[PDB]
Amino acid sequence: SVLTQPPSASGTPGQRVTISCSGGSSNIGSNPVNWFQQFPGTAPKLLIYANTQRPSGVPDRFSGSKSGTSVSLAISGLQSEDEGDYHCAAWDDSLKGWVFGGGTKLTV
Amino acid sequence: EVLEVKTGVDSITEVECFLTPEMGDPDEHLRGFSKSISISDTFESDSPNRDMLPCYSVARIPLPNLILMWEAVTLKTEVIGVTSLMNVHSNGQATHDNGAGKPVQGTSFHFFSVGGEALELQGVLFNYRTKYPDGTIFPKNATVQSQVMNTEHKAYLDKNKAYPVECWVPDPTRNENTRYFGTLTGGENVPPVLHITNTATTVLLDEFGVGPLCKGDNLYLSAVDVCGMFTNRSGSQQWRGLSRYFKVQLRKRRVKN
Amino acid sequence: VEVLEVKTGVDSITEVECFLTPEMGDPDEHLRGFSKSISISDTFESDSPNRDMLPCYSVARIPLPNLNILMWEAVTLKTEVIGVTSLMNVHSNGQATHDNGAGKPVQGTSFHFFSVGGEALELQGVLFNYRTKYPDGTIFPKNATVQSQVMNTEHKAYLDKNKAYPVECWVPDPTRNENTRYFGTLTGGENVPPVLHITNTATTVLLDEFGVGPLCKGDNLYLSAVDVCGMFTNRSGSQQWRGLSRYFKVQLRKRRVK
Amino acid sequence: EVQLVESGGGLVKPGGSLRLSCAASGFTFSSYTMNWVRQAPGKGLQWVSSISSSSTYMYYGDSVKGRFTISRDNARNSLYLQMNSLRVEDTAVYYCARYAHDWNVDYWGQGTLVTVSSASTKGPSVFALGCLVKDYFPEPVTVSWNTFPAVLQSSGLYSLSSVCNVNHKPSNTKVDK
Repeated sequence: SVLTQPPSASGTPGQRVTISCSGGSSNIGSNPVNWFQQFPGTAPKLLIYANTQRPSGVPDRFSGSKSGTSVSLAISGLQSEDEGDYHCAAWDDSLKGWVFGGGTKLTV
Repeated sequence: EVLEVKTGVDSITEVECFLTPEMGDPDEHLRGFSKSISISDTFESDSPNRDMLPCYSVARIPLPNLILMWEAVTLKTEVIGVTSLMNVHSNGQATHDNGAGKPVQGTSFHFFSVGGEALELQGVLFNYRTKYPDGTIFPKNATVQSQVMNTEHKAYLDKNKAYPVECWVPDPTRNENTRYFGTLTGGENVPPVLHITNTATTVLLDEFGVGPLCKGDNLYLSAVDVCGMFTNRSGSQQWRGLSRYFKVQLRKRRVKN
Repeated sequence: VEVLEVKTGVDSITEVECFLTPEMGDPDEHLRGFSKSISISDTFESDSPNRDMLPCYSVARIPLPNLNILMWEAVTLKTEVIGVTSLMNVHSNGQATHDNGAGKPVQGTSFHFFSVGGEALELQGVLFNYRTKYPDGTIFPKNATVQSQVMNTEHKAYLDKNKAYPVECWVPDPTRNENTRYFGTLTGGENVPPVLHITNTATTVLLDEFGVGPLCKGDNLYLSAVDVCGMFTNRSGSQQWRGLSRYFKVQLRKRRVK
Repeated sequence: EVQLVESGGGLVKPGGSLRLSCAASGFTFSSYTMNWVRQAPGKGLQWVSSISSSSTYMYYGDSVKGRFTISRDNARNSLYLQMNSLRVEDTAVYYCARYAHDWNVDYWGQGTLVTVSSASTKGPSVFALGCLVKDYFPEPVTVSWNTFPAVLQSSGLYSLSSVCNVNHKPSNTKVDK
């Protein structure tokens, strides 16, 4: 009942980078994953919600996939303005709380 | 030659059973499914595996010994386990992002017969060059005429896991001694619509008030209930079947033989 | 013409029981019950379907036991479509509905029609497009005018020949057919799901408001039928009409006539 | 998966005769209509003849009506073309092709060369790093070492050069230099 995401990820500008988030039946199996984007010295902000959905203001480049207990975030058309920490979060039914991942620092 | 109905203290009896569906039964774990359906490389080379072919289900019920014969008078039938088709969470195909699984739906054959002898079958082929698989009883000596009508293809529904649904139908030129009812609804998106009730009786008497007469003190229940296809996560599709309940009222009819 | 009382006795009733096969266009030696894969005219003006793309009315003249003044009266009909289950064949080089999908089953535009008559079914011609050139070998409305598209009383004809009268330019003529009982239904639409009931328990009565059925002129009974079930969609997407045979069982009795 | 192999092609003189063979493996040959199509050197394709699965319907192109006869042996998995009254124009590589419903003509064989000429089967003569092949007829010539395309000289004899085991099946020539 922890969310496991790579501590770091990187890519060449224009590439597709993939950050994975792996959980269990108690969290990601039965509950949706939101992704939060965080630039140094600002708050987290909603990037993806409900595994695969963009709020208005998030480019088509940002996308998700869900397969059972694991989800991934896909940043396509990588740009320098995308350098930051990507936080994975989901409710856990057994812990009766929100679990997050470690965070993923995306370097370009 | 059918004489008058015997009445009195022990002139009536009841059969009540269920028939299971034979839909292909791929492996130890998939009873009531077919094997994930594949499509021939060419129109000419159609040859479905036996575990991809739903079959007519039949049941011979022995009646009390008795010239008197048992007359089947009324039927009640329904599909058993309709609610099971609400299972939209078992490795299905999400209809869309965060969608539930696509439920069992699509091409359906619901059929059931009550007979004093075996259901009599006529063969009709979608494609006469289809090679029906070793282990099934199929139309023999198929000609192009088999595709529309070919009187060679007669047969008795006398064996289970035997007669594929897609190449046999009740033979309307025979079956004097059977009452058969079926409906095909075709189409990939046809919604299942299954009614259940213990309040609906169907009468088995003909224009002359005679029901099927049970030759050899045997009653013959036949049924098919291909409900639709289960769509797996991959998109691969398996026919899914359900059991059919029968309750048949019978009475005694005097006969000269 | 004048209908007198029903003769009863030892030899007053008889039965016809046959099947009629579908003439769907029958491209080649291997595709009986199909049409040829449908193509579409270059222009509205140049519509000219090949004969093997045109389903046709099926007819059968049945000679009855000889009489004589007495005529055979058709009293009841039982009919059903033979081979409905064949439409579950979703594996014969069809069109996968989606990745790893089964084939798209036979579905779409359907005409199920059947008649019982003491003489030929009487047809009225109606044309979808009057400039449609019906192909050599079919009997079609002659002297087509634009009025042919809605109604043109010139276009009368008898369903007296098989593989002859295209379905799409002939209908039962409601101004005639006194001596026939006809029933049909068109369901149009590319996605219309086939719904075929079968049962040996359903009788249809052929008697009119005066308790007289069709009277068999020439000691002949005329069974007419069409059962275009839908289209088969090939792997390529190309579509062929698919037809099925119709069973008939007609009770007949003897009626005294002037 | 599916292979068709043609054979029987060679040199024959005008007015001559010749039987071609297609060997089908990989599929129920006995289930499919089968075709002969030919390709004259440098020109496009031209259909010759078709035969139904059960040999009920044979069809011929006009150019060979009355001279060629198609046949099949479903027990021997083989399609045949009987070519009588051969002409110079009939020179082509003859291909064997399957027709399947909705697919149409799909699989082809490798083709077999039929050359119709009054000219007779002239053998080659052999021999910078390599060996040369002078004045041979007809075209099909093999170069081995345990290569340019030929030229048609006005003499009616071909010549090709290679950069040895030379083979020319039509003249039984297998000379190693």
